[PDB]
Amino acid sequence: KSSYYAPHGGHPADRAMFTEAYAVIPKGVMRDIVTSHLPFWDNMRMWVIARPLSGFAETFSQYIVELAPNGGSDKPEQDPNAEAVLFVVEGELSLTLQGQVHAMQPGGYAFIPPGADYKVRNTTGQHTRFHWIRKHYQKVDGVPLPEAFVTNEQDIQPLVMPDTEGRWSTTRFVDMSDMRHDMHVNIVNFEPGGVIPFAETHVMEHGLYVLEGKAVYRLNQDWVEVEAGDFMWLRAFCPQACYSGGPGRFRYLLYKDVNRHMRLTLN
Amino acid sequence: KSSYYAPHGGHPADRAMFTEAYAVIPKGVMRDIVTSHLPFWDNMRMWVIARPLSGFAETFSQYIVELAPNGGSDKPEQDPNAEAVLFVVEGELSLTLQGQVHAMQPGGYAFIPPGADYKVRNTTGQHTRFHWIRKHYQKVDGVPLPEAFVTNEQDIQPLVMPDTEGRWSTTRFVDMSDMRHDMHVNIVNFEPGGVIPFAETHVMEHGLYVLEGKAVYRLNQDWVEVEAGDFMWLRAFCPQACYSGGPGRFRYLLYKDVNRHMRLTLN
Amino acid sequence: KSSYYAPHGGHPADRAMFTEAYAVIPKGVMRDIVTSHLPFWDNMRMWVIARPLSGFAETFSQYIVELAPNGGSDKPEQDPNAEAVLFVVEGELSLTLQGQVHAMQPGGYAFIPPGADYKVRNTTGQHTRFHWIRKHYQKVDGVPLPEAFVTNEQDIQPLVMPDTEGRWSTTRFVDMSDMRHDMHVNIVNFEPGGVIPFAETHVMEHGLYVLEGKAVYRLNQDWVEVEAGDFMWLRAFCPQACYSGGPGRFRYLLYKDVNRHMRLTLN
Amino acid sequence: KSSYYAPHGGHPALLTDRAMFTEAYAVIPKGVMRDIVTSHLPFWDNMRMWVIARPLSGFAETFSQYIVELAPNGGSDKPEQDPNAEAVLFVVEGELSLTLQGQVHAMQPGGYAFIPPGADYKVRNTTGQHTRFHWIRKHYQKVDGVPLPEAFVTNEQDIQPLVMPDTEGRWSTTRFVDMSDMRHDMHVNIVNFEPGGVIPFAETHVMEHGLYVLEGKAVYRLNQDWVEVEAGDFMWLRAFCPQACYSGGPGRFRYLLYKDVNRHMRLTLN
Amino acid sequence: KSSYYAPHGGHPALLTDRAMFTEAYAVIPKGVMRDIVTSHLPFWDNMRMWVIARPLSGFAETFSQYIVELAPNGGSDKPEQDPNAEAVLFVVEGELSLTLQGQVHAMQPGGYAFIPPGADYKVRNTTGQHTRFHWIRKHYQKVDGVPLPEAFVTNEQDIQPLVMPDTEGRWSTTRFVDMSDMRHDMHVNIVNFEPGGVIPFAETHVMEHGLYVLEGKAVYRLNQDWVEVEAGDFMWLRAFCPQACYSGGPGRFRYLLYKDVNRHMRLTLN
Amino acid sequence: KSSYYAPHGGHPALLTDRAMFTEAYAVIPKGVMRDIVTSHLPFWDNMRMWVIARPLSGFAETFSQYIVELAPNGGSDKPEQDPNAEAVLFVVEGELSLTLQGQVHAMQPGGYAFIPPGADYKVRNTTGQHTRFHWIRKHYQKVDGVPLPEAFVTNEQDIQPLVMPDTEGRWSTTRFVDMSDMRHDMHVNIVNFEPGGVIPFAETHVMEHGLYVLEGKAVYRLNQDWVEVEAGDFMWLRAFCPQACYSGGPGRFRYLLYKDVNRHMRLTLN
Amino acid sequence: KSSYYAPHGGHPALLTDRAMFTEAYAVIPKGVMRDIVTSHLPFWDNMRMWVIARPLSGFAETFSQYIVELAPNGGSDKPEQDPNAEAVLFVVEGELSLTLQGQVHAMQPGGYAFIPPGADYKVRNTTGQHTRFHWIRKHYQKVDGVPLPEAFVTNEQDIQPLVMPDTEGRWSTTRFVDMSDMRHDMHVNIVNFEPGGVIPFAETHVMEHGLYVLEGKAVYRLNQDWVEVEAGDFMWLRAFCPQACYSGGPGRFRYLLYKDVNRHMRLTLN
Repeated sequence: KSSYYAPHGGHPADRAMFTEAYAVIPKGVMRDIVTSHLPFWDNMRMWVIARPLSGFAETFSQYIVELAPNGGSDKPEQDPNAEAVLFVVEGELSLTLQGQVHAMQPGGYAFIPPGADYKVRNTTGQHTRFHWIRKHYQKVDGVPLPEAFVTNEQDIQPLVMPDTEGRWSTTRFVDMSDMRHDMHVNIVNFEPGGVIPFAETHVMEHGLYVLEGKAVYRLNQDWVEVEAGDFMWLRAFCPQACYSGGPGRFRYLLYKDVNRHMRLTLN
Repeated sequence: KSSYYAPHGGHPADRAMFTEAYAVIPKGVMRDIVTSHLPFWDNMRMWVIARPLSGFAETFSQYIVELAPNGGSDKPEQDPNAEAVLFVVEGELSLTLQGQVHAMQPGGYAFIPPGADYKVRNTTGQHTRFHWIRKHYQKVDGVPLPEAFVTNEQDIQPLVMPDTEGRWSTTRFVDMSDMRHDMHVNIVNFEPGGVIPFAETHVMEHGLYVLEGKAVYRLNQDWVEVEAGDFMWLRAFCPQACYSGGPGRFRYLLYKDVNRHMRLTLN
Repeated sequence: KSSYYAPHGGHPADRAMFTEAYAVIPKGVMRDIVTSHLPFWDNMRMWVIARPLSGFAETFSQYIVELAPNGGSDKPEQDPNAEAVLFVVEGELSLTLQGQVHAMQPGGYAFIPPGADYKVRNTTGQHTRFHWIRKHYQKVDGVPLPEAFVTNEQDIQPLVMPDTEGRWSTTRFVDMSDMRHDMHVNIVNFEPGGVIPFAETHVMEHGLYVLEGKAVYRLNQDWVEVEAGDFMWLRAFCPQACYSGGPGRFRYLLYKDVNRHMRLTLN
Repeated sequence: KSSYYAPHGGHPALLTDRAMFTEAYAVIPKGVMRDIVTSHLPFWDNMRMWVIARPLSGFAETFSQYIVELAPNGGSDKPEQDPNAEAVLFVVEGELSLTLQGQVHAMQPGGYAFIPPGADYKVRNTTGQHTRFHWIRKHYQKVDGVPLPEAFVTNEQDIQPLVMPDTEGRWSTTRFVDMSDMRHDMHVNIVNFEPGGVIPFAETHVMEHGLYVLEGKAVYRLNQDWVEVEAGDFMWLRAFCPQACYSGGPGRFRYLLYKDVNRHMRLTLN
Repeated sequence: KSSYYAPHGGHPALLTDRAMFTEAYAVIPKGVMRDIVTSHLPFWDNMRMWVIARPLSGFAETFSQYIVELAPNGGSDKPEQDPNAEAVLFVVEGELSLTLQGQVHAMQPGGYAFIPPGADYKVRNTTGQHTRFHWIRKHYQKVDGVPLPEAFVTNEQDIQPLVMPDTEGRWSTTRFVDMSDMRHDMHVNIVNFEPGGVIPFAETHVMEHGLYVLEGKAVYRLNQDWVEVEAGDFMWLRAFCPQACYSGGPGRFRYLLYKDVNRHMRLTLN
Repeated sequence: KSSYYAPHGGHPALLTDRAMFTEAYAVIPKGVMRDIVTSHLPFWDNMRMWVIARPLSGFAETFSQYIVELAPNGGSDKPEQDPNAEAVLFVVEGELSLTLQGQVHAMQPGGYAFIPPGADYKVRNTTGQHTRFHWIRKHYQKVDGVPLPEAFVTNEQDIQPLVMPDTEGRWSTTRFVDMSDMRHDMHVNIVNFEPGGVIPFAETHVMEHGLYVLEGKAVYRLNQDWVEVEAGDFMWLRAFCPQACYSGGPGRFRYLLYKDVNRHMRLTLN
Repeated sequence: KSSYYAPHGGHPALLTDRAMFTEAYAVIPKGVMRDIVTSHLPFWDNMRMWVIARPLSGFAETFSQYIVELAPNGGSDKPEQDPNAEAVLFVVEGELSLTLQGQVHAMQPGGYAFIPPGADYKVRNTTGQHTRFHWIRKHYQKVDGVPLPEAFVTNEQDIQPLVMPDTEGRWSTTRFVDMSDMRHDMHVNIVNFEPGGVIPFAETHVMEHGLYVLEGKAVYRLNQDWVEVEAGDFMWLRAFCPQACYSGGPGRFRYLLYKDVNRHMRLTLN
């Protein structure tokens, strides 16, 4: 059973980087007095992680939602063109997607298509913490909307990357040829093996959220230590290298937009 | 009775910082030959403080309005979706909000909902100076528009922050659970006590305007001196720390957007 | 009779600066193989000076138009909401504004309101060179559109700035209280006197184009030499200082937006 | 009574470090003083010390500072080998026994001792507890007509600090030698900052000199750069380096300071 | 008559500072000259001085400059202790009494005096008002066949400045020694800039040397960096450091300059 | 058996370079060791060496390191010309024949030899294959009462490394001299890092010292800067420079290290 | 025939400057060589020279280079005053008359002369036209058993350049001394780059050394930094500083280079 880091808050007693090619935001930012709130939610506090760097960072939104016992919402998503992914990192979540109910345990993944009616609720007596990644779905003629689904990463055999003595792999939730999806939320895995000189999986901007382990990542000529809870944002073409030395597995959640044309100025 | 700094101009006889994570604009910028003007205003000169840094800084607008005796306007706001907050820092202001008149003294706060009809006027024989913070209100189904109100900070007991030996507190004007509001204009207070390692109250971009005192603020790995009149703008996740050593109280006006989803590119 | 620098091109045989607060583009950029072209123009080559720095620099457009003898256009402006200013720096220009014809000599200034029908032509046997500054006019209820007019700077007595031993002045073309105008295209003049510690005339972004003389300008903590032909762009709050030491007068064309509210994100 | 920080070593086990090295200054955190980085000297029994010299390249070989830890029965009968070396002993923890000029002194924490060049002396730890002191060295500069400085022992807690004529008496200095005594070519004082306000000009020497925070915390400004410093941290200044202080701590903020004075500036020989 | 800036000390009480330290130069503002940062020398009565040496690390120990303030009756009968030290005295305020080579000179502000190595002399303030002068020191380099330079006293106001062959005569230099006099191994002149225009090449020495602004203000360019400087500021140049000047002030802008010349370059010994 | 990297020269033929020079450290890649950049010494037959001294300006003239390549029959009968020079020979490839103190030693790769100041010795390559060794030099500092260190020869593979009390025994050090032996004023050890985890504090000396990676690869942290290093790379540390290591390689990561110790800090003479 | 650039001075009258000063190198443009920045030496008639020494702080006092301009009848009968100074004369314009070792040589541009330490000689300009040459100085290091180097005169145009074994023979070097001649402790050669292609590794010395472009232009890479250089420009390298060259000019690109070799590395004395 894999373990995932989850923000708790507390009263604890800097590595925040902001460059022209990338940004690094340590977990130490996840404080109580900095949480946000959304309308129509009961017993809920979340941390927002969006617009890490100025510029083209309005494609995705990411929240780390915390639900107190008996918390949740019956009207979670207000935006109709918002597609999303649910990833539980701690506790149990009750998702009612399309009238279908699902008991999500840590490692639970769920893809909610735009417009779909759903609702979440924590019916346990313990706290439940999960990730919420949204994006305005990009429709395209001939390509039908993507279909919802609920699975668990622990049930998906990671696809081993052809290199680095097979120490590096990825866990996907959708077929690479599925043009119905316009975004991928995968988990990149690194064994405590050696050095991966080229760890880039996407050429355009995307975010990386460490879920477990420790490692010295190389963000464009710059080496920086990161651990479970830290977040990274890459502008584009931003070089990527990984030196996993931790005794355990080093993995991070990753989201990016794909299978679509590049946005052009409507001049 | 608390005192607030207010720009006067004069002919006085650099600390302006612009980084990738934050910006600092000293009060020495508030000069006569740099003031602005708005249509339909009588005897009025204001200083604009917006777009401190390039990028995502078009959410808020801030003006420090100066009204000469018998000055003001009967058609102050032209934008119908503009919500605002009025904060008098010197002199007396006569606000006619929703047909209701109010005599605002220094420390006067007022929330004007979008579309509301109001009008300001300085009926005294002295100059009146106040802050004007606007923003396009974000409507949301089921959540009714926020209701206007006029109060005075000196009449609001500051909420003491759970830390730093209770040397740090905040003065709010709206309930934290009030989903009707999409922006908060509060006053962060710092006692001449010790060092506050984590002074961040918002994770996304927001502005800070010092109203009183002096202090060495820590803007992301960078320590910079600030005093009443100086303004600070933080990109996002921009680390925050405060070392109030002044013999008196150190406080700054603060505005940020909240209780809403993060803006997503309409692709 | 005042003289103005004008780009010629030729085959001549670096000081280009780009910072987070300002930009400096030397005249040496005005080369033949880099000129641009607009539809419906006869015998014309122009140099574009826009978007000097990334971000909020799409408010204004500036072209330095060169007309060969018997050149010009009967359909110069295609954009209907584009207001403009014409400033001849060399040669004679024939402007037909609103059916009215004008013979513009060097120093000729002209304000063309949005939608107005006009047309330019060089009816001389010599080359004519002028500046073209455009902007989408911002209409506002109760405030009628601005009225056209043609004058010459050499006929406008500069307004002396209250400071620096009256060594610094400005030449305006519109009344400061004229809410009909949403942009000012003035000429800032500096006598070979002393040092002007505060030379900022606008708080928000604006452009400076040197027309004559030489001087060591201070762009936010940074001193840089500039001369007739050089262009400067300031982000906002960008500190400004001037040390005119040239034996003659140092002056630069200046454009900025004013008398209107600050643009707010339509969220 | 006054407190003084003293290294203990050890090897305690994500964060970077406040260590700095610029062209005007160098900041060295207390976390450097580890066990495996200690040094030793001939003829010393049960002794371990932390060296702090040459903080930055260039003209930084005038002074030498050590933080010596003597275990019970530790010390030496031939402490100094250099006949031109002058010194200042400052105990921060424990009790040191100094035999200087045929006079035995029982030094308690706070104890200050000045040893003139070539002076015979010896140190010993006669207690059952460890002792820790600072040892500042420099080659004494002899000037004709001026006699060598005479030794002496005392405790800073017995010296009334000379209050600076400003900042509402929130800044003072404790000296151990008369500013007019031309026999001394170096001063080792303690700068005291009350939890008061700001100190825009805290520079006390124009040339290079070291600062060792004995107690407290504060936001110090070293040439355009504000840095938090606490007891145990060492700051090295190059020359003309601006110094501003912002001592806001609840208690007193103070540091040991050493500099060379009352002499001509050394000029290259040709 | 000509004016000259002179420190007075004091301790005047938000702004940073123009102090700079780069790899090519160092700028030191007049605001450094405070009271608590003054120095002293043996055998000097009623004297306080501001030291200005080793502006930057490395090869910067050739010269030594002091700004001495003598109170009434102040001075010394054994001013120099170094037999190889040569000097140049330049009074900026008050009247100094110099006894050089069995000749007493009444020096008024502007007074320039050259003291050869090992030369006996003495200085005294016989007036009721304080006096302030600059004292530049250097070890003289003896060369076989060349006799030691002879002393002399004069006033710069009596010396016609040699105008530079350019910039429309808006730049000149006042010298106190014949450029061909190989007996001198150092020059201490005053560079004069008229309120004229620009000076793209203001470098007068290729190797390191100091500049002390005596009067005026200007925008000086030190290696790709423009910096405003005024009377009292000191600039130190490393070597080959580009120098451009932009003196636009209403009055005259000028600075005292010292450099070593007419000798071979010092080579490491092996 | 243990492996050791050894330069071979050559001139192999788009990429920049890992060479660094900061104010706290200097990294020198193995790619510097080219053929046309080799050096020579008098009285040496069939010898070529790569010099590695003065990595950075300032206080960096204490040690000298050479990487000597002797062709068959190469060597010398008058290897050292400096009577005060002490040395340490460390063969990395081939077999060296050392005659030290009237004792001939057949040194195999891994062979360590300490030669005391003024000691007579000679080196020769009696095999048909080339040999390569490191030669570290330093002027020995004599201290009265302490006798000169005695020579000795051995092989590091025969020395059990002293494991650091932490990091689960993933970090150790091999020493060739007793830490208490005050006769030695310098140590040349080998730091060993197991492919284990992180090492937040890898500093073993507080003052300046050199590091030469003999085997392995790792991500080393030199003052706020992480840099990949491999066998053949050399790192020079200034002082107090923070050191963190991240040896994740499949094999062992280790480097030769030399530093000066057990002596007083050198103070300018006046 | 070959051409060589030679300063002429003058004072020609918006652009910055290619002058650089980093922690690894220093670039000095030809535009520095102005008239008012020239130097002088005792016992020299009708002589003016441009000094180029101490380009950067630190270990940069080994060599001294001058560019001497002798007017007709100019020169000296006591040119060198330092008995340990060795030299290399390289005429770039005009004709110089050198009397070395009781042998008069008529040196034409391209003329190379090596003067051993303490050697008597003299230079004179017997023509009606000015003459210009380079004078490189260094204290010679004597080593027991090795005799002093013998003088000699020749012209580089008569020396066949040793082509580097690569880059298709587009890179070569002209030497004036046998690489095995241990009597010389310094080499002054000329590096020749054909208008060919790139040179990823142009470093010819590992330690510090100077480069003076005699002819051509090129884009040289000094430690991660590409800089355009032309005849008259001087580049100073610190050590291990990477060197890459991109000579694309229509003609030949070449520079005079001087470095110290065949000797042990200087170690601090203790």
